[PDB]
Amino acid sequence: DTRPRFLEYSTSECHFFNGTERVRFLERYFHNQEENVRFDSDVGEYRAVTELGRPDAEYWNSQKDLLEQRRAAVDTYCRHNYGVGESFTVQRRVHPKVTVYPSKTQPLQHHNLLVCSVSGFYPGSIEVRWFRNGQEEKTGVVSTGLIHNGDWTFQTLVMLETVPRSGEVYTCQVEHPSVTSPLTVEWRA
Amino acid sequence: GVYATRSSAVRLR
Amino acid sequence: EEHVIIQAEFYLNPDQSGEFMFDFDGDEIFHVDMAKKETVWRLEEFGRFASFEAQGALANIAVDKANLEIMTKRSNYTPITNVPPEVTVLTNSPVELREPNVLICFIDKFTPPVVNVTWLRNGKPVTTGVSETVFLPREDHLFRKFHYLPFLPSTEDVYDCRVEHWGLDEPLLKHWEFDT
Ligand SMILES: *[C@@H]1O[C@H](CO)[C@@H](O[C@@H]2O[C@H](CO)[C@@H](O)[C@H](O)[C@H]2NC(C)=O)[C@H](O)[C@H]1NC(C)=O
Ligand SMILES: *[C@@H]1O[C@H](CO)[C@@H](O)[C@H](O)[C@H]1NC(C)=O
Repeated sequence: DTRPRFLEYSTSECHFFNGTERVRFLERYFHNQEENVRFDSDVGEYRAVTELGRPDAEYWNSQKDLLEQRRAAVDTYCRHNYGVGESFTVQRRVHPKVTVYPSKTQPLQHHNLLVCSVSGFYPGSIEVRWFRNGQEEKTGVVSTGLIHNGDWTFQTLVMLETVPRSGEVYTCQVEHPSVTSPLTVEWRA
Repeated sequence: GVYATRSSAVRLR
Repeated sequence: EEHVIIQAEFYLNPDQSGEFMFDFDGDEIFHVDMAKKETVWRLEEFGRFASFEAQGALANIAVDKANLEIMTKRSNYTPITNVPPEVTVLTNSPVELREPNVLICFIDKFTPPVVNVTWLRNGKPVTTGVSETVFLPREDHLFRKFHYLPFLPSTEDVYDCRVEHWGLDEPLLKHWEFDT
């Protein structure tokens, strides 16, 4: 199917700072990936983003009733919807599951990669640090970065490239909003 | 509670 | 900012496909099944805590459809440029033999929001227990999509997520097999 496609897309964003103390509402209209007109509650009128959107900015700005609908949106829409979903979105907390397993940068050589798997957690913000015998190791650390699983959970792999010596104890340390004390997992050579 | 919809408007014809 | 809630909607011709959804910090709260004209909560429990009038979504889609006709004329029937997706296959958690897990196929950074996705087990299409999301918004106005496949890890089975998109010349396969 090589028929041309034509896509009409619109979003309305509610941005929250300090709970609902400060709120910004942004309505956006797009055609084929080009944003052409928007309403920003900082301004309180529509503005053309491209020339193709100018007729609508002018047209919608001439409708005072529509404008006042949008000017109130931070209250009637943003703050309202925030409250509706607060208990299972804003207040959603799922503890990370932490495991450590050894791996290799090179298959023919010995295990030289300690993987700290941190998974199933919510929200997204996470901090993972590696320690060797109680001393933080900042060198040789590589990660997947934050992985979104698309299902209100996240994960990450944080890997330490190191040559384990007998008797060494490695510790993976995880900080996350669900805990007020770091989670730790030890791995021994 | 009930989620509120932002009602889109028709562009200029 | 602390949080962002996004309502995202589109209508696409000539496919006549439309979607309406709410996003919280990158996750889907719900979308509206256009066929059944019903709210579909991303996690089942959400529906016990909140509700939504799907007719509001249907009304917006009709507006989107009208706005599409207007814009297509204004732009002199300029077609959308295909942007092919990036595809990543991963598991829900570290893999252990004979321990139930889930394969995730993450389809990212593409437009238009139309894709064919097939899970392959040893080269064979599999549909048992599979699930998927609708098209999720991005800050750059391209789209995201997830497909899922529960599975029992083994040494004999290999998997691929096969993705077809008009921006791709051939289907894109991303592989997974047991890490040894
Ligand atoms: C997804 O697969 C469908 C089905 O194979 C594709 O739609 C077909 O396109 C051909 C032309 O290439 C038509 O002759 C068929 O009638 C279509 N099938 C229908 C309408 O059921 C579709 O193009 C694929 N989508 C992508 C993005 O590759
Ligand atoms: C569409 O065509 C008309 C007629 O030439 C032209 O004036 C107008 O600028 C075109 N619009 C775009 C978006 O190219």
